Amino acid sequence: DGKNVYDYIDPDIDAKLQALEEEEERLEKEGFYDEDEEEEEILQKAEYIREQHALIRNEAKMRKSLKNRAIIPRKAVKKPLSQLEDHLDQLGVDTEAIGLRA
Amino acid sequence: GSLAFLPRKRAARHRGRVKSFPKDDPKKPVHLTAAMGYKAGMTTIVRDLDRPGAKAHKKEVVEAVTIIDCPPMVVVGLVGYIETPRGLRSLTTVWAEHLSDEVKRRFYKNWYKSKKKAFTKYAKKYAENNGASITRELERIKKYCTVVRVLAHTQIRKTPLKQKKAHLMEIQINGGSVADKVEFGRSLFEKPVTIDTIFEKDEMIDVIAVTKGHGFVGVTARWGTKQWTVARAGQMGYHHRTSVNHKIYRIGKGDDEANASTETDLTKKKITPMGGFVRYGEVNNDYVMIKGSVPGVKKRIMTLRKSLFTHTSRKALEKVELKWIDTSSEFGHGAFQTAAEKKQFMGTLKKDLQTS
Amino acid sequence: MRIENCFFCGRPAWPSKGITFMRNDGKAFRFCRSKCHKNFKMKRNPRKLKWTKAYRKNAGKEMVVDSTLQFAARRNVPVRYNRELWQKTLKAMERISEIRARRERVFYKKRMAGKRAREVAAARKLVAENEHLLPRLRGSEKRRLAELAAERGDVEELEREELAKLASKSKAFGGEVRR
RNA sequence: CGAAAGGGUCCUGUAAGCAGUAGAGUAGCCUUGUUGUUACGAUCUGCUGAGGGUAAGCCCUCCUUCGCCUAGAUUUC
RNA sequence: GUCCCUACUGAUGAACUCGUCGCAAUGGUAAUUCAGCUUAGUACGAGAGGAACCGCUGAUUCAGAUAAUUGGUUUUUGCGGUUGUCCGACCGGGCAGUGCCGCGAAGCUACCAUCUGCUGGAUAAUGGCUGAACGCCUCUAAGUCAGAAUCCAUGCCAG
RNA sequence: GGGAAGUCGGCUCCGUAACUUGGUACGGACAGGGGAAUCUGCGAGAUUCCCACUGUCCCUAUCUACUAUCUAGCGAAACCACAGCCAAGGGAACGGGCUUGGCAAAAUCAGCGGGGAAAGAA
Ligand SMILES: [Zn+2]
Repeated sequence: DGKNVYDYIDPDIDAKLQALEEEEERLEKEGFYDEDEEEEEILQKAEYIREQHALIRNEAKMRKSLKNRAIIPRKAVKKPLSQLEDHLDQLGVDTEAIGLRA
Repeated sequence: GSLAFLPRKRAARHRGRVKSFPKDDPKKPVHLTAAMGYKAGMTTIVRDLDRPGAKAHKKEVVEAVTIIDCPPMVVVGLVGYIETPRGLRSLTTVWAEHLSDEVKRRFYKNWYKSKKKAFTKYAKKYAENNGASITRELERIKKYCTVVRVLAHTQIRKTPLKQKKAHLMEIQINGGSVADKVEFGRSLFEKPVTIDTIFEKDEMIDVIAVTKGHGFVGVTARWGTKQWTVARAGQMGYHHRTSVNHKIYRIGKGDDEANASTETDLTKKKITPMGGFVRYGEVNNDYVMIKGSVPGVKKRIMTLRKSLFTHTSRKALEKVELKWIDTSSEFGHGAFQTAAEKKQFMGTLKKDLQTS
Repeated sequence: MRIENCFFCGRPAWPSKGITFMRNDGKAFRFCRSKCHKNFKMKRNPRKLKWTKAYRKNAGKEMVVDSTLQFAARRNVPVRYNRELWQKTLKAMERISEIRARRERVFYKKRMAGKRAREVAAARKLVAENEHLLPRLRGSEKRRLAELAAERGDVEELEREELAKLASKSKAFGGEVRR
């Protein structure tokens, strides 16, 4: 099993082996091998933030483009009632409270 | 090149044919000549050499050996030939009953859309008291034929291959009267025959295969340059070859669970390399371990046959004491025989903590 | 036969594997791979390359003081053959291997001991500094659950329940343009 | 059967980020500092043989997940 | 100072219903040289020197394969380092017709790696048996035995 | 950049003291650098290797130029008596059609190294 039998050959090996089990049995008797909700949920929350940061970073790379392309300003493109409603909803706002303005 | 391997053409058949069985005499016992297998790969070994007269005598030498997956073959027929002034003529063949779907796939070319109707009338010939006719065919073989061969096919569905179509061939029966050979084949009907039954360890054999193709290649590689006698450009590779005198070093039983273990290495391990044979998979069946290189790519059909002539060398009368078989990865510079050895060497890991 | 050890990295060097370099001073340099050989030829320090047993032992990534490692060493004084001795040695080798595995598990556990406290502290800081990117329901969802809580007679637990449901249960890019 | 995924096996060589006064150094507070403080910080160390790639001509899959499927065209004594 | 047919080399192919398993006419044809051990310090020889048959093990060239290992090769653009410039900086990346460097699987290669190369008959020079021509004699006239890396075949490639 | 080949290739000066402007004795200095490594505990650190010329050859590197299979579409020219399988023979160093033999089986694809080109004679 990947070891040299001749390298392990040693006359008078019973004394050394019995010393090995004796020291092992000690190790268990002291406890050398004795293995020892809020944390889970806060770790899950941190994982959720990390996901959100990347999903924003991915949006950033999606619109970024490579080399300095002139972009029509935001004040010149018009955005829909449906899209503003969805983001503000995802942001947690009563869209039904107000919005017949446009 | 050699004017002895010309007309440098692609092999007409992928299987490769024996083209010569050893000559037959009735005094020897009844036996089969050839067998079949699939090239799985090749590995490295160390043999304690006993070549009296060699400088490596009583020393350990490192050798390369080819491994052949050999699932047991099934006997499904018996063919009888007669001698004529024009050569051998196949007088008649009588099949087995209950042929397998793999041999029927061999018979069919589009098996999926077909009504799988092969040999149904022949099975009815067995069942419906036309066994008189079948016995008549057996007796015709007994009383008219001079050489008898047996129809046998491999077990792809045990071989780790995407293929499903088996391979038929005739293995010649030698050593007995025609009646004895006919009875032997008839009794061998519907039965698996093993490679340790056909061959055994220490025996040199002959391997028939189709050597790997390389397509249209110029004279520089086609012949080995710096009328048929002049080197020309054309097909190089994919050539039928019969390679002689290859020593059978081991036959592993597949179910042994310690195929790669020797009397020197006490490691319970099998022949399959750590991670599997590259482009082939795992060998889970009987396997044949033979010295040296052998024609054919991995997963290629291979024919193994007995030597035509009784041997003239001391390399064919030698015992092969194996010391260890390499089971490291062939997918790169592998240095561990087993996953247990790799884990013991590298300790425990972060994913080990995460899973446990 | 014998299992060799690579001079550079320490992986098991089996027969056939590797190249051996014979220096003129008379010492042999056995390598297990072309990687190790080329690293030695470009004269890099295995004590500095992190994928080597030399580096790992130097940085204390492996246990180096233990009877399970004192039990095996190169023997220059032969012992007369004895079947009981070899058989008992094989059994002792099995015992030693599994004891070594358990000790190394404990060692790596002790080395990885403090990780959870650091991870939870990082989570504390991240959540405290980014409270605004947490799940924050939906406005229409709130209105519908307000109506449902009015029907069923509570609002807080309906919230903290369907919030959990939606958290237990991705955004595409763009959309089809009408033809 | 196909696409993913998981595990195995190989290749590279220790990810991003955070932290420890380890930290060569760069500067402010108040007065002497015998142990003064506060910030930045190469480089180091730890989390970390981690991180990434892995069949495209690597290996395996017990219900790992999803999907597919008895077709439609020609020709034949 | 006047791109075509064909040979050769490979690859497809209509008709004989498709298919599987075969046979073998004919054509091609392959192995080669050296060394070491034993025989044996023997036969032989005054001495100096000094073989061979059987048996065994290697090497040259040639031929046919093969990739476990070991080198080489890298668009795995796989991973890492690094130059110039750029994306405001970090991160992550583009460009330099593959920027440069290191390692690098897989595949491909290499007497830079490894494996394999097989036996019957008939003959030539020649040496014989029986025995005439020719009452001796004679291997020849009738009859017949052996014998060369030669010839024809098997093994081998095509079909 | 590397390998190969040939070679004959590798491995005195300043100050001081007497003498006729120059020599004479004394004191001090001189008669390397670069690159690659190995060994002992960065160390006077110790030890090992390579440095050449050529009107020579080859290979690697860079640049320049020509370099290209199939499919859809488009689309010539050169050249063309008719043809194209061999061996012997066919008096005029003449054969491609003739004699008599070897033979000889549709339709094609690709490669290409042979043939379908040569004198005139003092
Ligand atoms: Zn190594």
